[PDB]
Amino acid sequence: ENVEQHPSTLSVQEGDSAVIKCTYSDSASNYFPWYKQELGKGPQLIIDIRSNVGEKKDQRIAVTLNKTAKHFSLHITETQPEDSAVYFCAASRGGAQKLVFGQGTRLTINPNIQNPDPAVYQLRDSKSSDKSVCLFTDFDSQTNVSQSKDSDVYITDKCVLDMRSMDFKSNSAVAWSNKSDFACANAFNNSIIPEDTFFP
Amino acid sequence: FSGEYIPTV
Amino acid sequence: DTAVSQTPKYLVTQMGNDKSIKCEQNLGHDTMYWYKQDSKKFLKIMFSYNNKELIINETVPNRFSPKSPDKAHLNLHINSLELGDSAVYFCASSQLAGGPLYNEQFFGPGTRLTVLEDLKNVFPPEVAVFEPSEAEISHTQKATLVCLATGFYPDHVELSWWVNGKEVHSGVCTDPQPLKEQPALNDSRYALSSRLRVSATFWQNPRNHFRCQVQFYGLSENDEWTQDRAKPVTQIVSAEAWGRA
Amino acid sequence: GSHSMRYFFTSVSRPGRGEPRFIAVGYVDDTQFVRFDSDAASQRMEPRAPWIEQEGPEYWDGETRKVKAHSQTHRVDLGTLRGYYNQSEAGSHTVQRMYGCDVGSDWRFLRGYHQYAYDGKDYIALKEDLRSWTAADMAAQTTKHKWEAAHVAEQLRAYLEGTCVEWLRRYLENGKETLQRTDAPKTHMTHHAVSDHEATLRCWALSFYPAEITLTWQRDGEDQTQDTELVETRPAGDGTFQKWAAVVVPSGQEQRYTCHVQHEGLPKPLTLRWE
Amino acid sequence: MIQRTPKIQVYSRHPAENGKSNFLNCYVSGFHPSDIEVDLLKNGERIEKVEHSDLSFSKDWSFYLLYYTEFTPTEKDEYACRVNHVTLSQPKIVKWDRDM
Repeated sequence: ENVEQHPSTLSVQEGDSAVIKCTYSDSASNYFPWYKQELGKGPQLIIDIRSNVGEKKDQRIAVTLNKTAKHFSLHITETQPEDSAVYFCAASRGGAQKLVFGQGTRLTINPNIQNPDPAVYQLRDSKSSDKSVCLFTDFDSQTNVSQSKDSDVYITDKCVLDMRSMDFKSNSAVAWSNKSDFACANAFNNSIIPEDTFFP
Repeated sequence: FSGEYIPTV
Repeated sequence: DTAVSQTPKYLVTQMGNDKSIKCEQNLGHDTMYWYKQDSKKFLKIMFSYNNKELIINETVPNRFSPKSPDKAHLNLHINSLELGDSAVYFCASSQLAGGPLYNEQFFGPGTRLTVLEDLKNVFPPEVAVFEPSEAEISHTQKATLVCLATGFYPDHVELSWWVNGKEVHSGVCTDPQPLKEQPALNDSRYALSSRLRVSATFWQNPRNHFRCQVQFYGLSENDEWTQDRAKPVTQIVSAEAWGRA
Repeated sequence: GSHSMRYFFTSVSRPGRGEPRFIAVGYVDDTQFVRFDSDAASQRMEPRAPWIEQEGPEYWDGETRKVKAHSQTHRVDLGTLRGYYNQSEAGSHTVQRMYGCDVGSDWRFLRGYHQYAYDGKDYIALKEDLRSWTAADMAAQTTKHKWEAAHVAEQLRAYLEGTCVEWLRRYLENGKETLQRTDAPKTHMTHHAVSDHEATLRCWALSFYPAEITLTWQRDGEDQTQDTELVETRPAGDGTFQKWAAVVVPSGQEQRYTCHVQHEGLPKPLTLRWE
Repeated sequence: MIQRTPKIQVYSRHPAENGKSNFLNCYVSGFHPSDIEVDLLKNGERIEKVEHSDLSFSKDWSFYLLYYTEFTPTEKDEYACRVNHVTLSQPKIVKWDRDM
């Protein structure tokens, strides 16, 4: 009646390996599928295991079953930016019986960054609605962004867009506020890159 | 015991 | 082509109301299912139906009442609502038979449902687009537009970039989840950000039209909007910009 | 010295009147030792032999779950098979399933079984080697392939070659005394005339376990089946069994037609006649 | 959709001695389908404390059942087994016999 999914979240570089390990508590289960849930959408079967076969592999993903010990694992070798999702492992007894899901794992495949040209630019509008907003773009994968210590300065989380025509990926974060006291120069709390960030 | 697995015709 | 479809998309009402959800598949399947996925993404099977015949039942708060008319349709009427029904309900369908030979369950897009104590704290979003700074246009010869969709409740939005009357995906990145504008509260509105990066040259051409367009899902054509307020009807909130030199 | 575990499953569809009726029974050799009846109240697997009563809660919780799951499956099948054969949803139908394992005097795996039947007729079944299938008709043909591809055998077999047999051993020794007894036939003979000058001769076998027994009537050097009328071995309800064989005979040579009674538990085979 | 009709056998657990306690067995076998109606009779009258076995079947998938009751037999008393089926025109009634 229980399945343990570990870990809850997981970050991996665009090259490395991602392994999620699951433990079911039933021992008469004999079916173990993994579900990919992209973004609040319908979960989708990527791979399942029946027979006994202690390894089922399909291109860049593979499953292990060590059923005596009551555990099974998803391996994402060959990671990529698309691989980012929430992964769910399930166990059932086959046939007309219930699948049991783990808590699911939140997988981020941090991308390999270009030629990191980090910077904090400031944009303005066309305006009704206040603000300027500040953009901390281009930086490399090894920068983490934390939030403000303001109630009125809004900073979003790191994010990756892929200009697909020019094989170019780039990170960024947004930061906006009300303050006549705002400005991008120190708008970001955190540990930026060393700080090359071009600050025009 | 009795079967832990059973197929569906 | 073929799929597991499920209406409505989103839905929002308040305590002790009555709402019904439908679902359908033309995959030609034996079985159909209902799962509740709660606040923290945990899936729990609720019911199932093999050929009109109900199999899985788990526990029946018998407010919760399934109904499967034929093999291809499967509905759930929920009565006297809960703040804890605030979940996403997933139709699915599998095919039992031959083993089952084909084990995978096919999911629908889910019907998102948030139920409130009080609908007056519902608001549609304000949408701002911001034209790229000329700073990065020199230093990189690329142009990031930023869209801000803000002050909305509940979290029922779908943001998209339209460039020259076609919907754009390349160069786009949208915040994975919103920020709460006051992380202190229960009633807090939300704020979402998005990013369209284009060629600097593309930006520098005012025959080029950028639209950030956010779908809000709100109140329908039956409620009780009593106030000096819009009435957060399901609606769209757009905002535009043009290229410069 | 041979032994066996054998589970028996019958689910029969009640159109309009709720779920299907579902009866499951377990046997070691010729003792029944567990049962399940859906119409029964307890809705658990039940003992029918003392040596199994020994078994703790998890065994019984466990066996209750699996046998319920057996019917859910049978229930699905019932529809599936309506499909396969193109049948009104208004008729009733019967699904039967029996499997099990045989061991020798060494208590090692000998044989395996797993057979299936729609409306009391062969459908598909597991072949002697526990790896391929025999389908009896066009419908089961469908199911064969699907099972072959779905790797059904590979699992059933691990049960039948392994967990089935492990347990059959476990049972045999925990039920040390009931299962390995050898109750030999209490025989006699009877005379009924009919006729007036021929006469029927009836050789009786009683209180014997297990149910395997041979009753022959004879030449007086060896055998006869002109009219050796013989009836199905039948249960007494105390755990033992009964049978008889009969010959109608000319009236004054009753004294050269003997009856032979072979059975386990008899040291030497019994010859029996009416002086 | 096949149909086998029940073969019937009426007899007692142990030998039939008047005045001491025995069991009156009715063994239906070789039939299909599983639905069957079986009663035991004392001088034409229906007996109520009548149990039956759990349903099972043969090598050929035909069903078998044992209906049984506790009775002390007598000179006067005649016992009988009544069995109705889908395969049967009218109920078939079979009388007990101490020597069959």
